[PDB]
Amino acid sequence: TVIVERWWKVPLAGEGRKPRLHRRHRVYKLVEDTKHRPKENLELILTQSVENVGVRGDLVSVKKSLGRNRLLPQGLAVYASPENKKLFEEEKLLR
Amino acid sequence: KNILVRMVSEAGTGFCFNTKRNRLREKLTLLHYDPVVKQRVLFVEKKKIRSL
Amino acid sequence: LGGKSSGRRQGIKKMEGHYVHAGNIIATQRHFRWHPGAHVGVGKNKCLYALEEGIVRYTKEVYVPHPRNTEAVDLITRLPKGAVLYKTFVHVVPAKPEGTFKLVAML
Amino acid sequence: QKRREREQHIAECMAKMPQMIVNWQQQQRENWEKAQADKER
Amino acid sequence: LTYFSARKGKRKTVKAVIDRFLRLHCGLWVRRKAGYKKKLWKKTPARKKRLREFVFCNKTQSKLLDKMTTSFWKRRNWYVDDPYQKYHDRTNLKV
Amino acid sequence: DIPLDRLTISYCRSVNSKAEVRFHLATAEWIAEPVRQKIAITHKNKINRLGELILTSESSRYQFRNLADCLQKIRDMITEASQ
Amino acid sequence: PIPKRMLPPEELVPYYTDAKNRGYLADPAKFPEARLELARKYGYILPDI
Amino acid sequence: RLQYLIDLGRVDPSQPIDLTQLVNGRGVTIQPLKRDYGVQLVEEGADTF
RNA sequence: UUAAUUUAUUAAUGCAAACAGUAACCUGCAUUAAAAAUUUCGGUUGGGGCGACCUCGGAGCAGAACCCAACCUCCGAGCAGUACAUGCUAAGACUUCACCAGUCAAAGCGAACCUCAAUUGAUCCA
Ligand SMILES: [Mg+2]
Ligand SMILES: [Mg+2]
Ligand SMILES: [Mg+2]
Ligand SMILES: [Mg+2]
Ligand SMILES: [Mg+2]
Repeated sequence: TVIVERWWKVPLAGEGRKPRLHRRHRVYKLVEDTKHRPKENLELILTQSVENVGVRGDLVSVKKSLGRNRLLPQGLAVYASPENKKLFEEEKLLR
Repeated sequence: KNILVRMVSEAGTGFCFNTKRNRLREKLTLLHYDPVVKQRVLFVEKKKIRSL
Repeated sequence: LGGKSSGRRQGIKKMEGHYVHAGNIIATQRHFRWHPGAHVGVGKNKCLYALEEGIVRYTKEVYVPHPRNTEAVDLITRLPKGAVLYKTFVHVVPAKPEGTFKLVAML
Repeated sequence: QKRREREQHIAECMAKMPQMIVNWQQQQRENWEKAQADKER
Repeated sequence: LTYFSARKGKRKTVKAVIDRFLRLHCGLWVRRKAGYKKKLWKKTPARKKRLREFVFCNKTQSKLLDKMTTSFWKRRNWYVDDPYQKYHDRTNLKV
Repeated sequence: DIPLDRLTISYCRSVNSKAEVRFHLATAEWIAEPVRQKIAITHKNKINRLGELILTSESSRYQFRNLADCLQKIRDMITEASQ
Repeated sequence: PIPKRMLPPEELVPYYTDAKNRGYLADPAKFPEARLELARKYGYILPDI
Repeated sequence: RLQYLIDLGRVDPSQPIDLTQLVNGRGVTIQPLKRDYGVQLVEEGADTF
């Protein structure tokens, strides 16, 4: 994904009006890319003990690739949704 | 041969004036009038500002 | 090749008998085609100007240079023993008197 | 505050100065002397 | 100078003039002398002084400027403490 | 200080108007005796043959301003007399 | 509906909070003092209102 | 100007002189577009008031 | 094209992004190439070309208030030196035939007790 700042300034047109645009408003200047960004980490609840990377029942911050192409498809983990979190807590308590 | 230089007053700070001096010789110190202070005061050379 | 310089527009700006106010330039020159006389000044160009309100007059007056100015002195020394140099001088002859006493009040 | 600070600085400078000027004068004199000496040689 | 604009069909102002000059209500045009913030070292003090003054434009120049602007820049403006306010109106003329 | 029933103010338009403020100096009880004496000594030029300290002022087009100026003058004089 | 008017923006606030220019947010204890001062300056007597 | 208005009947000094009243009288025409911020009282008829 | 500005196309690379593991194919940003693409080709001139010149100043033509040309005749300049009140301001003038640029300058307030012929360059931008 590319974020593209618009050079040349759209001249500001009303509440309920489209602002017509010019072939110089078509000129852009890319401010940032979503790529070339600090890689973030995703939260997952583990349904199974995995190696040293996760303890069963616990909520861990994983590398996103690992989450998306291994853990989630293989039923080894689930998203940090508030829904199932409660359930997991309950399970822990029971244990 | 000659350098342009800025000269900064010690008393009556903020007032700077531009003068000539030969490139080969000493950093310049000079008595000169500050219209802020309204008295003559020593200026000291600081930063050359083009050479010629 | 060479230079083609514009005309300099120098010369007399005010002639004898003209009414010339303080500040009016009287004559502009390079070198002294005229010299400053009574109530007439000299700018850095050698340009002559009126120092008071009045009338311009021209006169041929005996010229004595300043002692400190060397070249003139030398010239003077060179001249024979009954010679006097002479030069043209521009004067303003002032018209309106500087002062008039007026009655302010009876105290 | 701004007015005070700059003003204070200025005052300080003024206080300093009288002797600074003297020093400068002395330096100038010294320089002159040196020049004279050089000329003599 | 766009005697008729595209959308409104009104005359436009050449904004250069507006940037550079001050129209007094009497219709004098005041300008900063050119070459006044430049090469001030080589210039003699008198020259500097001359260059730091404002100046009134020639009649022809004034006329040109009037043509170049719209009637908005010629209106009476009652500013609180504009330093030029006293020069807008003219006193004691005679031909 | 300066109660205005003591003073004699007279106007004169001529744009610059003129406001003649005037009063008998020696008999003015509102001015102190030594102060009065001092005033007499100093501003004798302003005082009339009759014995009235006249100090007119002209500067503004409105007479009020002139009057104010005149008033201020008296105050200034008093101050001077004091020290 | 008839709206509520807004206050001085920023640099008009010191104007209208002083009683020497009869400001509508200025403290009315000082108004009389101001009046007195004015009277002292420009002659004439304050008519008691 | 104010004095004149008073004399002429328009602008009643028995009521308060608000901007609105003045406008009604048609002493002071003002225009919010072109950024007028109301009337300013001026010294021009200082005496003879 | 070995004139300028560009590389959006193709070119490989390089770094990201995607990837896998263990003790390639695609997108984004950089790179230098190839290929192209916009583009313009100043004036004076005894036709044009070639050669020379193109701004400023002094002298002659232009003999006596200014002004006055030529690819007419002759000199030069594109700086120095001294200061560091080459501080502030200000009546009144001159002006290179417009404008822009230049010049002179009484008084006043501050202080003491400029030389030089030419010696330079607007606006916007930095
Ligand atoms: Mg609308
Ligand atoms: Mg040609
Ligand atoms: Mg030929
Ligand atoms: Mg001319
Ligand atoms: Mg003087």
